[PDB]
Amino acid sequence: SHRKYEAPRHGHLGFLPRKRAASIRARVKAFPKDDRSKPVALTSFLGYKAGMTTIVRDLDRPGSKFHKREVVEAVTVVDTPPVVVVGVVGYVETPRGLRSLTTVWAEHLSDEVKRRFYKNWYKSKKKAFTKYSAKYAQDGAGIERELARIKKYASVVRVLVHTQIRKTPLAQKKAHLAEIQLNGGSISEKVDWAREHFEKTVAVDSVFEQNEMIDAIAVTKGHGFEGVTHRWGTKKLPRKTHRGLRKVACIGAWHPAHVMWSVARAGQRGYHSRTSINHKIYRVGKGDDEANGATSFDRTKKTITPMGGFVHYGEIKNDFIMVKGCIPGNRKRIVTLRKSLYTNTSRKALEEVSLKWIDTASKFGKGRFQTPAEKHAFMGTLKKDL
Amino acid sequence: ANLRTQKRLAASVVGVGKRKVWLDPNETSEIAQANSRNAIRKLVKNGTIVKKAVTVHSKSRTR
Amino acid sequence: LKDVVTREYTINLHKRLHGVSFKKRAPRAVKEIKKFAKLHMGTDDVRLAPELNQAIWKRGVKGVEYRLRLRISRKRNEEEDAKNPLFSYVEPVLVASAKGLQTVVVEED
Amino acid sequence: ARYGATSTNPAKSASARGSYLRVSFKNTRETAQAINGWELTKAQKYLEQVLDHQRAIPFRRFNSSIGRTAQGKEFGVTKARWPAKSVKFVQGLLQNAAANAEAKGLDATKLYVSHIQVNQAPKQRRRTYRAHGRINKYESSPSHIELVVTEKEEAVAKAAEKKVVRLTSRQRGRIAAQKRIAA
RNA sequence: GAAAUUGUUGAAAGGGAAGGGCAUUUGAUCAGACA
RNA sequence: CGUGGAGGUCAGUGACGAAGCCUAGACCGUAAGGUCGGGUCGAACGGCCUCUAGUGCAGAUCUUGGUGGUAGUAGCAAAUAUUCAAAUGAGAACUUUGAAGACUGAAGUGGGGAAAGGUUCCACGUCAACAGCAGUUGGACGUGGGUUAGUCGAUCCUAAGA
RNA sequence: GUGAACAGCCUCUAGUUGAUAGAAUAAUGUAGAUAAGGGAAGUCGGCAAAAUAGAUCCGUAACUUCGGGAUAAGGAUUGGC
Ligand SMILES: [Mg+2]
Ligand SMILES: [Mg+2]
Ligand SMILES: [Mg+2]
Ligand SMILES: [Mg+2]
Ligand SMILES: [Mg+2]
Ligand SMILES: [Mg+2]
Ligand SMILES: [Mg+2]
Ligand SMILES: [Mg+2]
Ligand SMILES: [Mg+2]
Ligand SMILES: [Mg+2]
Ligand SMILES: [Mg+2]
Ligand SMILES: [Mg+2]
Ligand SMILES: [Mg+2]
Ligand SMILES: [Mg+2]
Ligand SMILES: [Mg+2]
Ligand SMILES: [Mg+2]
Ligand SMILES: [Mg+2]
Ligand SMILES: [Mg+2]
Ligand SMILES: [Mg+2]
Ligand SMILES: [Mg+2]
Ligand SMILES: [Mg+2]
Ligand SMILES: [Mg+2]
Ligand SMILES: [Mg+2]
Ligand SMILES: [Mg+2]
Ligand SMILES: [Mg+2]
Ligand SMILES: [Mg+2]
Ligand SMILES: [Mg+2]
Ligand SMILES: [Mg+2]
Ligand SMILES: [Mg+2]
Ligand SMILES: [Mg+2]
Ligand SMILES: [Mg+2]
Ligand SMILES: [Mg+2]
Ligand SMILES: [Mg+2]
Ligand SMILES: [Mg+2]
Ligand SMILES: [Mg+2]
Ligand SMILES: [Mg+2]
Ligand SMILES: [Mg+2]
Ligand SMILES: [Mg+2]
Ligand SMILES: [Mg+2]
Ligand SMILES: [Mg+2]
Ligand SMILES: [Mg+2]
Ligand SMILES: [Mg+2]
Ligand SMILES: [Mg+2]
Ligand SMILES: [Mg+2]
Ligand SMILES: [Mg+2]
Ligand SMILES: [Mg+2]
Ligand SMILES: [Mg+2]
Ligand SMILES: [Mg+2]
Ligand SMILES: [Mg+2]
Ligand SMILES: [Mg+2]
Ligand SMILES: [Mg+2]
Ligand SMILES: [Mg+2]
Ligand SMILES: [Mg+2]
Ligand SMILES: [Mg+2]
Ligand SMILES: [Mg+2]
Ligand SMILES: [Mg+2]
Ligand SMILES: [Mg+2]
Ligand SMILES: [Mg+2]
Ligand SMILES: [Mg+2]
Ligand SMILES: [Mg+2]
Ligand SMILES: [Mg+2]
Ligand SMILES: [Mg+2]
Ligand SMILES: [Mg+2]
Ligand SMILES: [Mg+2]
Ligand SMILES: [Mg+2]
Ligand SMILES: [Mg+2]
Ligand SMILES: [Mg+2]
Ligand SMILES: [Mg+2]
Ligand SMILES: [Mg+2]
Ligand SMILES: [Mg+2]
Ligand SMILES: [Mg+2]
Ligand SMILES: [Mg+2]
Repeated sequence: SHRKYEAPRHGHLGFLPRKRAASIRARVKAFPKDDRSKPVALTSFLGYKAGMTTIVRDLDRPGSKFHKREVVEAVTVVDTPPVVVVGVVGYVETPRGLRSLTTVWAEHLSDEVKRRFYKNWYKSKKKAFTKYSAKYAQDGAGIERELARIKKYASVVRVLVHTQIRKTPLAQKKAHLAEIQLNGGSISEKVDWAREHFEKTVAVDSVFEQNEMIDAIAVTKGHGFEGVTHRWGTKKLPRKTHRGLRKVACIGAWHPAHVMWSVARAGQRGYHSRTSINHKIYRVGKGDDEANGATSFDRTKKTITPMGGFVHYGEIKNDFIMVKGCIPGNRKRIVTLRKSLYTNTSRKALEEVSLKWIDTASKFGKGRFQTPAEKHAFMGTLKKDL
Repeated sequence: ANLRTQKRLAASVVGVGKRKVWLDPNETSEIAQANSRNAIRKLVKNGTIVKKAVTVHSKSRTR
Repeated sequence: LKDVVTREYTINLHKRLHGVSFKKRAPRAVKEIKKFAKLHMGTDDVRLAPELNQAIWKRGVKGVEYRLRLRISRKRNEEEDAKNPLFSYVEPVLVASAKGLQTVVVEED
Repeated sequence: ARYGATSTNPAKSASARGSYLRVSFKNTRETAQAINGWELTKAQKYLEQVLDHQRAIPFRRFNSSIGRTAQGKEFGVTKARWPAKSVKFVQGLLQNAAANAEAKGLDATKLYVSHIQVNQAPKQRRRTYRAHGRINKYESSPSHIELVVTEKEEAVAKAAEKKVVRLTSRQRGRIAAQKRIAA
């Protein structure tokens, strides 16, 4: 008859269907535009999300009432050991869109990837790639011509890398394998890069740097079957209502005589693909560096790992990426950090941060202490100890 | 094997509630033959069936 | 094959009973233990000593101790031949405190 | 006797029945079908595993609003169940068929279940009381069960017709020519 | 010892009903008539 | 055209198989229907002229009986609560005994009665049905046993009333 | 026993431990609870809920049929030894 009062609908029709994703590893739907004048480099990177903590830094933002004043900011830490290059895949343009014509693979593959190619490793004969590997024997003949073929054709080149999940506190042995588009040089320079890097290893610093705006592609946490109130942000029906009240009262007018695609309904919540953008890098840490979590201004030798270690994760003994604020996905989940699709000129983006302090107290309770040393200093000797 | 009867019989004979007649599980074959109050009386007299003590309700905290 | 062993374990009933409804806590503990026996001795046949029952229920349904010290004995079976030749008998061990002990073999004689 | 349609050497078969059994007709129908044509020895081990919840019985007709289980994958099915009482009656008749086979002197190694059919015994009536003073029927659906075990026999040889060939004047002349021409 | 309704066996069809009309292909099946 | 009975007739059919029933086999009729074969079956039945009527079903929220899809679905969620082991038994979550954990909490889930029921009491046997799982258990099933008065009641008396 | 108490709660004697069971703990429920800051803005309407409460002492208004209104209102106190 006409609402009565006007109000915005609940939730965003451009994130439908609200189904579980087809995979834990969210897909990269787009890579940065290519500029073949720059050197060849990855355009993204895998890691695992470790946890969060707090930061302190002076703000640089003329005209803001917090110009030149400290702010405290939340940040996430994603564990980021070097990635290892094991293949190259060459795509070609067609009136039906991008098609892959060949994949060339490294000759040796770590059991870490090989494991990915299996559903029952322990029982299996692990024959994966054992004939492929033999292709190298014959001087190189058939590998060169696939390489040759990628060069002759190919509108784009992506490289095949995987994670070193064993350098990670996780229990799940089976590594993550993925295509990252290469963006420097000529197509031919790209595959040269690719061949050169087989079995060899690549580091975040070769792909990201401080103060850069990056995006994160990941599968959202899971919540299983959710009713309408919390899944769509629908208003609780009144207390008096029969037949329950976390619902939608009217599921549609009489005509169309069909429930419509655009009304809220109970069903799965979370475990969605998301592509979240513009997360500034606050730290590019290095695994082989005590004072990881130390600062120009702090100075105390200590790493990012909180007392007792990241809750529900472990320790971080690898390079990491420290990103302002929060990111889709949970602790332990694979996560693609991606290069921005545009040069952002925001001033907010552009600002060059310098951490003055990284929180490092336990997250398993009300952390009172940054280090075991500080905690000894304050408590003195206890009944154990010396 | 079904000592229900002999237990009721036991309660009545001793003067106590069934909640307190003990029918000894290693003399079940002998107990089962005790159809009569005379045979339960003998079964009580020699310890095949015992009275089982009251549950104390001490008054010591009252006192 | 067979094997016939006795060892003494301490089972963490606390993390196994975490969350369980108050009127299932001592009942869960019976099942939980049984399950704990099979996992170690590989045996589907687990009998609990009546004393172990008492130990378990010593404080009523919802008051199970956080840690029991158990003795588990893999024994061979006799009579009307069962599905499996082996079975475990679980017993309480009179220890002052079930806190701080590690799993231990008991020499057979 | 007088079982359903069978197509089988009775000299090489044995058989068994239970009439009026108080098992669910629908559940034991699905479990009979789960066994139909099985090597006798394979089938027996199979029912044993059903009872152990290690494999399931696929429910293919009497199955709407049944649950789902990974144990239906091997049968290409998502709904499958574990009908204890059904399984035990069937293996009862099954074990009987075995005995009868031993009696006849049939090789127990070749036995497959070649016929297995359940259908509906007369229902048995009980009643339940419903709101507002009403009565409803509360009924059993018993089953008749019958099966036949047969010694499996290989081969079959050939032999049949010869197809009498009939062709016109113009048709046998071309033929006469095909030879007169070539080979 | 019918029908509704059911099990098994055999044969066939089945991209949001089924069933029906006129016509023919294909399969299966069968009467007659030749002398 | 078809049905139940009746008069006549065909010296009609039939235990060497009447009637009936089944049958994407045959044939006659525009059709109502009629005829055959085969299977099943078991004691009676049909053609023609004619007589007669309780004489033809898809319906009537028709009558009585039977049967489906619904569906192995709704459900079997009030009354705090169950556990270990032995014994018995083809079979034990559910029977018996032991142990333990609890409950009712003397305004009782204790110990008796009035009305009502009528054998349910008790013993031995025992599970086809019944006790909306089970069952070796039962207020079930089978077979037996059992209710003792000068003093307890009735009986006597009178009440409203009959 | 507590206590004003034949209340509630715990217990002795007696009697039960009967009420299909197993596994998980999605939505939505039924029944039981809690919520920062605000405080009826919700709603036909404070519906529901929350607040109050025992006892000892202090102290209690309009009005009145002089009996009341009145536990008016409003306060303090309360264990153990
Ligand atoms: Mg408008
Ligand atoms: Mg899928
Ligand atoms: Mg190719
Ligand atoms: Mg919720
Ligand atoms: Mg909202
Ligand atoms: Mg939200
Ligand atoms: Mg209402
Ligand atoms: Mg709503
Ligand atoms: Mg914390
Ligand atoms: Mg919980
Ligand atoms: Mg029959
Ligand atoms: Mg059906
Ligand atoms: Mg169905
Ligand atoms: Mg279902
Ligand atoms: Mg459905
Ligand atoms: Mg299916
Ligand atoms: Mg009812
Ligand atoms: Mg009624
Ligand atoms: Mg011819
Ligand atoms: Mg020619
Ligand atoms: Mg008959
Ligand atoms: Mg047609
Ligand atoms: Mg046609
Ligand atoms: Mg006529
Ligand atoms: Mg007539
Ligand atoms: Mg008549
Ligand atoms: Mg005939
Ligand atoms: Mg027909
Ligand atoms: Mg003819
Ligand atoms: Mg005939
Ligand atoms: Mg006769
Ligand atoms: Mg006439
Ligand atoms: Mg009439
Ligand atoms: Mg009509
Ligand atoms: Mg009709
Ligand atoms: Mg009709
Ligand atoms: Mg009509
Ligand atoms: Mg009708
Ligand atoms: Mg009816
Ligand atoms: Mg059923
Ligand atoms: Mg159900
Ligand atoms: Mg209900
Ligand atoms: Mg029970
Ligand atoms: Mg109590
Ligand atoms: Mg009381
Ligand atoms: Mg009772
Ligand atoms: Mg009495
Ligand atoms: Mg009575
Ligand atoms: Mg009795
Ligand atoms: Mg029975
Ligand atoms: Mg009854
Ligand atoms: Mg029953
Ligand atoms: Mg029964
Ligand atoms: Mg009797
Ligand atoms: Mg009698
Ligand atoms: Mg007198
Ligand atoms: Mg007298
Ligand atoms: Mg009683
Ligand atoms: Mg009930
Ligand atoms: Mg209850
Ligand atoms: Mg349940
Ligand atoms: Mg509040
Ligand atoms: Mg206020
Ligand atoms: Mg208002
Ligand atoms: Mg106000
Ligand atoms: Mg309003
Ligand atoms: Mg009003
Ligand atoms: Mg108003
Ligand atoms: Mg109210
Ligand atoms: Mg409050
Ligand atoms: Mg007043
Ligand atoms: Mg004081």
